[PDB]
Amino acid sequence: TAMHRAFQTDLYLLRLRAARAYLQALESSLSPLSTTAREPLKLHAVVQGLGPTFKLTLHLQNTSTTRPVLGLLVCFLYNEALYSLPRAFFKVPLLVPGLNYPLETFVESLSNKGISDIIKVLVLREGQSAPLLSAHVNMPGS
Amino acid sequence: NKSQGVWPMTEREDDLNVSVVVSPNFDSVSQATDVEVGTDLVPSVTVKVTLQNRVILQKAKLSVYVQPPLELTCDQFTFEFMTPDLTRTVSFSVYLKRSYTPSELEGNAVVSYSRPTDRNPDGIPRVIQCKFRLPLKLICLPGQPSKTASHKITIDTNKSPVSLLSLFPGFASQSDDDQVNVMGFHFLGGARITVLASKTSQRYRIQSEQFEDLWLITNELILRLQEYFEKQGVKDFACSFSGSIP
Repeated sequence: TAMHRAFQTDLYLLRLRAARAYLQALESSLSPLSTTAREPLKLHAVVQGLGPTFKLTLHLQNTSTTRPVLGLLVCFLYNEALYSLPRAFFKVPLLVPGLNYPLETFVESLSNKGISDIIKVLVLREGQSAPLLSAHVNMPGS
Repeated sequence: NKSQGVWPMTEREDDLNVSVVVSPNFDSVSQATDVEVGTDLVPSVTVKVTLQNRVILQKAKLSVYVQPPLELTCDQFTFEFMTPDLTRTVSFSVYLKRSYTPSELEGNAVVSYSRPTDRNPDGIPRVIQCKFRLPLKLICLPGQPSKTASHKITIDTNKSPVSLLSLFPGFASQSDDDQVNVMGFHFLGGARITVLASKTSQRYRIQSEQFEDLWLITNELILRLQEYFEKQGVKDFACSFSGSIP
């Protein structure tokens, strides 16, 4: 009978500790999932991305059946380390419902460090709230 | 501890989680960025941006992009500190490399601030985009036009007669032009493109030696039309024909 009341009051802090850390990232929109504009965002470091040069792919794909989302913007703010990434701000093509899109860049690191990027996608002009910003953690290159 | 007061936290935090709670705050104005161009000349055109404020911000950074025939001498900048409602600015100049043709003519500049709302200790990120016009007198050495026959497209207007010499400062034939019906429009690095239909043609067509170069000029001819007519009050927006022959 002591074990039952020990579980609830430890679980009651658990619901609070989760939701206080859930809303800490949902308002910052760190999650790679969305509901209004309905695509997810997966991203990866590719095999050819090794050494001073480094290549970063990015995967967009709509989850509608008939609603092509139209002309969004991808930009990645990042703490300035010694790499360049010469384009840094694309205009994304028209996402058809069903196909996945590879989007590739070229990190050019000069020396050996490691620091995480944050890649955002925005709606066209009005909402700067930045859905689907994915805090990509980088690999330490040489 | 405080088993009723801590219960007020989870009974309140479950409201925003049940809702969407994405951008619940009024994010109407927290920045303002405007770019203005002076009346300078060939390749190096000086240009000026601005920044406004309403809240103290941090982690701010401003970048600016063009099409790769154009390039910028002074690349992207920083703006370190913010006080409530101050302004700062940075000037720079656009360099021109010896390519042939830029795709579009206007670039855009983008800023990246980070407001620190109390849900996070650091700043949640935001991005504000502005755009800016660019003139065409930096790609400018208008020679004598050549009345020849090549690829053609036809436009027309509502009010037909418009003197081309009045549409801008006189680009071709800085010497004594004895003709108003000159259509001298050599605007690239090593090309030859004229316009047509000064007086006797109500249809306003244009010829081009190569079919690459009409995109930079006809929209410019569309805008310089609309830059003329608001001082007259006609509001004409009509014509084209035969998109199949291109």
